Amino acid sequence: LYVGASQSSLAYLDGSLPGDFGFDPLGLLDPVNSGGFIEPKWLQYSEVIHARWAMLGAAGCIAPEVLGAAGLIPDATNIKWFESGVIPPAGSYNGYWADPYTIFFVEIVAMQFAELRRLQDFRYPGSMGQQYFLGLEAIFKGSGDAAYPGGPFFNLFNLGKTEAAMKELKLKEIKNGRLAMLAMLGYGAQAVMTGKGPFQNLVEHLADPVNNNILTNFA
Amino acid sequence: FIGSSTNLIMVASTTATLAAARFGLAPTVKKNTTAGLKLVDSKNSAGVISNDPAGFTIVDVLAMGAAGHGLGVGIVLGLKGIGA
Amino acid sequence: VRPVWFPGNPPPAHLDGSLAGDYGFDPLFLGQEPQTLKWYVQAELVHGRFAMLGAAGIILTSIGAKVGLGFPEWYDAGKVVVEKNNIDFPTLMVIQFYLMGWAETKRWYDFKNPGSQADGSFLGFTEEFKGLENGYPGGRFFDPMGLSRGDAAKYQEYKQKEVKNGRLAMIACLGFAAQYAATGKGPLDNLADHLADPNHVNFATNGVSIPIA
Amino acid sequence: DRKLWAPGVVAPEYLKGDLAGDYGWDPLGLGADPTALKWYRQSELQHARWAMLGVAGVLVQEIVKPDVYFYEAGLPQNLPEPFTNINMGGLLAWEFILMHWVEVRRWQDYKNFGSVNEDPIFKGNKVPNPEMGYPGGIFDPFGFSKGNLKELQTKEIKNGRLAMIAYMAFILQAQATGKGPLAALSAHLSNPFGNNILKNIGTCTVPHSVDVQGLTIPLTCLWPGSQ
Amino acid sequence: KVKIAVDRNPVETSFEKWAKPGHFSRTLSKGPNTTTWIWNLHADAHDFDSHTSDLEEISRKVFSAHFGQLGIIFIWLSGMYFHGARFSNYEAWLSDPTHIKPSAQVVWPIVGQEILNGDVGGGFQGIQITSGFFQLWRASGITSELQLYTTAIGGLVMAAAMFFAGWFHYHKAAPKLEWFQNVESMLNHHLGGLLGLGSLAWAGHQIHVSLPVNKLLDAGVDPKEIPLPHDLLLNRAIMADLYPSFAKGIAPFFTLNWSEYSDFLTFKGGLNPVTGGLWLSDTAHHHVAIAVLFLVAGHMYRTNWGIGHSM
Amino acid sequence: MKDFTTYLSTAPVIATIWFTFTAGLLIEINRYFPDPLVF
Ligand code: CLA
Ligand code: CLA
Ligand code: CLA
Ligand code: CLA
Ligand SMILES: CC1=C[C@H](O)CC(C)(C)[C@H]1/C=C/C(C)=C/C=C/C(C)=C/C=C/C=C(C)/C=C/C=C(C)/C=C/C1=C(C)C[C@H](O)CC1(C)C
Ligand SMILES: CC1=C(/C=C/C(C)=C/C=C/C(C)=C/C=C/C=C(C)/C=C/C=C(C)/C=C/C2=C(C)CCCC2(C)C)C(C)(C)CCC1
Ligand SMILES: CCCCCCCCCCCCO[C@@H]1O[C@H](CO)[C@@H](O[C@H]2O[C@H](CO)[C@@H](O)[C@H](O)[C@H]2O)[C@H](O)[C@H]1O
Repeated sequence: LYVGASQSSLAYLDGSLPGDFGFDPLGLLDPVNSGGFIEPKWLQYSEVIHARWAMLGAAGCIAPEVLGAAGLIPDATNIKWFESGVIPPAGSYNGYWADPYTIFFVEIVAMQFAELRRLQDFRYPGSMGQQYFLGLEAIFKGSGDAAYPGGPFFNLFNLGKTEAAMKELKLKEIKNGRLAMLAMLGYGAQAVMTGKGPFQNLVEHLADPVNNNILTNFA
Repeated sequence: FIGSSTNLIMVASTTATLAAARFGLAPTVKKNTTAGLKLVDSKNSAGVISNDPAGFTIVDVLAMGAAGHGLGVGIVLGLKGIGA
Repeated sequence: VRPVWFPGNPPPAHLDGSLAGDYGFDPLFLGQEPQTLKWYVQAELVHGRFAMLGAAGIILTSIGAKVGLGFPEWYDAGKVVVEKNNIDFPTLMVIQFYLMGWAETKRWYDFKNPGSQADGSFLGFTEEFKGLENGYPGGRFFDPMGLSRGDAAKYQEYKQKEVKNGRLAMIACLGFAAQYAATGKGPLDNLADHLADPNHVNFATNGVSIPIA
Repeated sequence: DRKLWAPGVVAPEYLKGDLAGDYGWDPLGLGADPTALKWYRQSELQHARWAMLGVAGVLVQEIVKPDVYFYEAGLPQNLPEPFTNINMGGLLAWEFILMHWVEVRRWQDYKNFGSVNEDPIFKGNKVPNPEMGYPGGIFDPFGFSKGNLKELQTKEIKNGRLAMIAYMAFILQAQATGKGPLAALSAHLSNPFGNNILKNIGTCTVPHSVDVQGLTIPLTCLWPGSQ
Repeated sequence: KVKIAVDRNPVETSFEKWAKPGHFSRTLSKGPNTTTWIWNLHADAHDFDSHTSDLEEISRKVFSAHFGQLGIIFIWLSGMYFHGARFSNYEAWLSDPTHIKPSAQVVWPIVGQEILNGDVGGGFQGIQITSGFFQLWRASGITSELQLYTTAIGGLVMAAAMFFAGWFHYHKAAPKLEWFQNVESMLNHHLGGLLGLGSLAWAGHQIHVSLPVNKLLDAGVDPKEIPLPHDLLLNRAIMADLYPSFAKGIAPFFTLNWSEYSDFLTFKGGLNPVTGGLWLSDTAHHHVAIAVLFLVAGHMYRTNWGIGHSM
Repeated sequence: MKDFTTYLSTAPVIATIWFTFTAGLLIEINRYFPDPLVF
C-alpha cells in the first residue's frame, strides 16, 4: 500500500493489526527469530502508547497559543510550549502553585503507579484485576490485548460495539496518532529553527508563504 | 538562489542521475554492473515494490539523489575553486 | 492471593505468607536459606522494636521542645544529659554493654538452642525464659499481661501490627537523620514549616535532596 | 430494561435495579464488592440529605438576610444574637457530644441492622427501620412511607444528587465571585457576557486565614487561583 | 536478507556455575587433583574455541566478553574524570599552565608515603601525571571540576549500560550466527555510524564549544568569566562576535557557500603560537572532512537492496 | 544464595578478603602507632 512496501514485509504484514499499510522497510515486525523489544507485541503496543501521548501533546502544545490569540485565556498563561518550564533554559513560567521540581515529584509518584500498573498487565495479563487497589481493581482486568484494556473506565461509553466498528476506530486512533507523532516532531524541529510557537509559524506561513518557510528560515 | 548558477548546477546534477538510472544508463536496485562495467539483473533482499513501469523504487531515487547531490556539490565548489 | 509488594509479581518461594508482614519482598533473595531467614526475622523484629522506642522518644522530646518545656533536640540530648548531670560517658557506655551484653547473649544462645535458657541456671527462673517463638519470647516477664497466651487470632493480628509499626518506625528514624542532615533543624520544626507552606517548604526546595533543582 | 446514564452503555452485573436511582453508573467499579456498595449507599444517603439541607439553608438565609455572606457566616462576630461572639469552643462541645451519639447509633445500625432500633432509656419506644438508611417511625412523623416508598426513595436520591452538585456550585461560585448563589445569578443576569466563569475563574476571593476568637484557621480554595 | 536474529532466554542467570570452578571445560570440570589444574583453569578461561566447537556459542561469548571490556574501559575513564574533579589541580593549571604541573593522584599520609605528594604548584600537593588528560580537557573546553564530575557520573552510567548489554545479549536475547556473519552490514555501520557519525558529532562539540572556549582562553580571558558551553550553544550573537560567519547561520552550508565558514573551518597548519598545539579550527575542518569521507565509505557494501558491493 | 556464598568461599575471594583484612589491620595500627621500630 504505502510507498516502501516490500515482498519481504508482505510475509508478516497481512493487515490484521491496525494501520498495516505494508510499511516495514527495515523488517522490524518479522516474528522469525524475534526477541527483546524487537518483537510484534511490544512494538505495536509502543506505537499506540507513543501515538496517544503524541495526540495529547500536539493538542497541549498548540492549545495555549491559539486560545491566547482568541483571548479566551489571560496573556500571563498563553506561553510557548518550550517556555512552559519543561526546558528552563528556553523559558519557565513562575505562576504555578508550586515549583517545577515539587510538581515533578507529584508526577513521578503518579506516573510510577500508572506506568508500573500498566506494565504489570502487559507482563501478567489480568493481574491488575486481582490484588486490592481501593476497589479500582474491578476496572483493571483488561483484555488479552495490552494496548486495548477497555472495561468500565478505559471504555466508559462502550464505543466499538462490533468487531468491525472497533477495528475501524483502532485504524482511526493509529492514523491520528501517527499524524500527531509527526506534528510533535515538526513542533520540535520548528522550535529550534525559528525559536517561535507552532501557531505563530502557521500564521506567518499564511501571512506570506514565500518569505516564511524553511528555505527562508535557514538564513 | 532560484535560477542561480549553483541552483541550476545542483538541479541538473540530481536530475541527470535520476534520469540515468531511470533509463538504464546507470546501476539500480534491480540492475547491477558486472566487472566489465555492464548492467545485469540484481537481487535486492528487502525487494521494495515499485508501481513505476521501470520498477524505479524509492531506494533508486534516494541513491540517485545522493549521487546527484555529490556531483553538484563537487562541480559548484570546483568551479568556484577554478574561478569559473 | 495475599497482597504483595509489587502487585502482579508472584511471591518468592521462601516466602509462603506464614511470617507476619509477609508481602513477598526479597528481591535479592537474601532470606532464601531458611536458617538465615529465621536469623533475619529476629533481626527485623529487634531493629524494628528499637526503632519504635526511638521514634516515640524523639517525637515526645521533640513535642516538649516545640512547647516551652526545655527538652533538648534528639541530636543534642546526649551532650545535655552528660553535661547537666555530670555523668561520665565511659562509665554509662560500659554499663550499657554489660547489661545489653547479658540480655543479648542470652537471647543469642536461645536462638542457637531454643529453650536452653529455661534450665533454672539464671537465679532458678525457668518458664520466663523458655521462649514461645523465634523473635517472640512470651512468658510472664516479657509478656506480663498474657496477650500472646490468650486468643490465638488476636496474637496473630498483634504480630502483624507490631511488624508493620516497626517497619514504619525504621523508615521514620531514617527520615529523622536525613531531614536533620539536610535541614539542620528538629523533626517537629520540619513538620511545622511544611504545614505552614506545603508547596514551597519540602525536600524539592531544601537545596540538598535534588542538586539540579 | 430501565433507563441508563448513557445510550449504549451496559449496566454493571451488580447494578440490576434494586436500589433507587440505579442508572447502571459505576465507571470506576467501586460497587462490585457487596459490603462496599452497602456502605457507599449509606454514604450517598448521608451526603444527599445533608446537601439538601445545605442548599436550602444557603438559599433561605440569603433571602431572609441578603446582607450576610454564607461563606463567612461561621465567624462568631456574624452569629445572630444572642449567639454573637459566643465561645466557639463551647459551641463545638455541644455539636461533638450530640452528633457523636446520633452518629454512633446510626453506625451501629450499619454494623448490626435492627440492633439499635429501640429507645435505650424509655424501653418500648422503637423505630420500624424497614430498610437501612430509612429508620421511619418518629423519623417519619407524617406517614409518607406508608405508600410508594421506592418511588419516594427515587425522588430523595435524585433531588439529593442534584443538591450535592448545586452546593459545590455555590462553594466554587462563592470562591471565584465572593457572592452567594442568588447574588451570583443576579450578577450574571446583570451582564451575562461581562460576569461569567470565563472571567470569574482565575481568582480565589477567600483570604488565606481568619482569626476566630484567637485561633487562626487556615482556608484554601479548590483550585490555585489568585488569593 | 540482512536482519536482526536472536535466541530468547538462551542461558539461565544463576550462581550455580559460579560455585563450580572449571565448569566451562570437559577436562577441568572434573575438579583439581594437582596444582596444574589451577593454572589450567585461568589459562583456558577465555579460550572459547577450545571450550566448544559451536561457532554461534563462541560468537555469543565473544560479543558479551567485548561488552564486559567496554564496561571496564568506561569505569577507567570515569575514574580519570573523577580524580580530575576531586583530586587534581586542573582549575589552577587552567590559569597557569606554563608553571603548574598536572597532578590528579593524591596519596594518604601513612608509613611516611606522603613524601610522594610533590609540590606540583597551584597550592596543591600530589603525584605528577603524564597521561595528558589536563591538555585533553582544556582542548575539549572543560573549565570546571563540575564538568569533570558530571562526565565521571556519565561514564559510570555508561559502564552500567555496557555490563547490562553484556548480560542481556548473552542470557536474554543472544544474536544467532547468521547475525554475526553479516560482515557487509557490520562494515557499513562501523564506517558510516561509529566512525563518520562519531567524527561529525565531535565536529559539532568542537565548533560549538571547543573553538569559542579555547579562543577566549587564548585571548587571556579568565576561565571563570568565559560563557558556559550552553550559553554559546543557545546564543548566536556571542558566537557571531567571536566568528562573524555564525551571524549567517547554516544557510551557507545548504547554499554551498562553504567559503563563508572560513573563520572556523581553516587549513592553517603549523602550531598555535600561544599554546604550541595544532589550531582547533584545523582540527574542526579535519573531523568534518573525516565524517563526510566515512559517511560515503559506509554506503559501499550491499545489504537488503541491490545497490552496493559483495565482498 | 547458597551457590553465591559457595562462590564467596572460593580460594581467590577468601584470599582477597583475608589479605584486605590483614593489610587494613596493619595499616590502621601504623596510622595510630606511627614509626614503630622497637617494642
Ligand atoms: C556494539 C553495541 C551493540 C550492538 C551491535 C547491539 C545490537 C543489537 N541490540 Mg543492543 N544494546 C546495547 C548495544 C548494542 N546492541 C547497549 C549498550 C544496550 C544497553 C543500553 C543495549 C540494549 C539492547 C536492548 C534492550 C535490546 C537490544 C537489541 C539489539 C538487537 C536488535 C535491536 C537493534 O539494535 O536495533 C536498533 C536500535 C534501535 C532501533 C533503537 C535505537 C535507540 C537508541 C538508544 C537511540 C540512539 C542510538 C545511537 C547510537 C545514539 C547515539 C548518541 C545520541 C546522542 C545520538 C541487535 C542485534 C534488541 C533485541 O534484542 O532485539 C532482538 C533489544 O531488545 N539492545
Ligand atoms: C549476577 C549476574 C550474572 C550471573 C548470575 C551470571 C551467571 C553465569 N554466567 Mg554471566 N554475564 C554477566 C552476568 C551474570 N552471569 C554479565 C553482566 C555479562 C557481560 C560481561 C556476562 C557474560 C557471560 C558470558 C560470555 C558467559 C557467562 C556465563 C555464565 C555462566 C557460567 C559462568 C560464570 O558465571 O562463572 C563465573 C565467572 C566469573 C566470576 C568471572 C568474572 C568475570 C569478570 C567480568 C572479569 C573481571 C576482571 C577484572 C575487571 C580485572 C581483573 C584484574 C586482576 C588484576 C584482578 C553462569 C550461570 C558463561 C556460560 O554461559 O557458561 C559457559 C559464558 O560464557 N556470562
Ligand atoms: C550505527 C551502527 C553501529 C554502531 C555505532 C556500532 C558500534 C560498535 N559496535 Mg557494532 N554492529 C552494528 C552496528 C553498529 N555498531 C551492526 C548493524 C551489526 C550487525 C552486523 C554490528 C555487529 C557488531 C559486532 C559483532 C560487534 C560490534 C561491536 C561494536 C563496538 C566496537 C568497539 C568500538 O570500537 O567502539 C568504541 C565504543 C564506544 C564508542 C562506546 C559507545 C557505544 C554506544 C553504545 C553506541 C551505540 C552502539 C549500538 C550499536 C547502538 C544501538 C544500541 C541499542 C540497541 C540500545 C562499537 C561501540 C563489537 C562489540 O562487541 O561491541 C560490544 C563487536 O564485537 N558490532
Ligand atoms: C552533530 C553535529 C552538529 C550538531 C548536533 C549541531 C547543532 C547545532 N548547530 Mg551546527 N554545525 C555543525 C554540526 C552540528 N551542529 C558542523 C559540522 C558545522 C560546519 C558546517 C556547523 C555549523 C553551524 C553553524 C554556522 C550554525 C550551527 C548552528 C547549530 C545550532 C542550531 C541548529 C539549527 O539552526 O537548527 C537545526 C534543526 C534541528 C536541530 C532540528 C531539531 C529537531 C528537534 C531537536 C526534534 C525534537 C522532537 C521532539 C519530539 C520534540 C518533543 C520534545 C519533548 C519535550 C516533548 C544547533 C544546536 C547555528 C547556531 O549556532 O545557532 C546558534 C549556526 O549558526 N552549526
Ligand atoms: C514505521 C517505521 C518502519 C521501518 O521499518 C523503520 C522505521 C522507519 C524506523 C519505522 C518508524 C519510523 C518513524 C517515523 C518513527 C517516528 C516516531 C515519532 C516521530 C515519535 C514521536 C513521538 C512524540 C511524542 C510521544 C510527544 C509527546 C508530548 C507530550 C506527551 C506532551 C508534551 C508537553 C505539553 C503537551 C505541553 C508542555 O508545555 C510541554 C510538554 C510537557 C513537552
Ligand atoms: C516523473 C514521475 C514521478 C516523479 C518522481 C520524482 C519527483 C522523483 C525525484 C525525486 C527527488 C527530488 C530526488 C532527490 C533526492 C536528493 C537527495 C536524497 C539528496 C541528498 C543529499 C546528500 C546525500 C548530501 C550529502 C553530502 C553533505 C550533507 C555534505 C557534503 C556534501 C555531500 C554530498 C557529501 C511521479 C512520482 C510524479 C510519477 C509519475 C512520473
Ligand atoms: C538535527 C537534529 C540533531 C541535532 C540537534 C541540535 C539541536 C538540539 C536541541 C538543542 C539546541 C536547540 O537549538 C537552538 O535553537 C535556538 C532557536 O532560537 C537557537 O537560537 C539561535 O537562533 C535563534 C533564531 O532561530 C536566534 O533568535 C538566537 O539568538 C540564536 O541563538 C539556539 O542557538 C540553538 O541552540
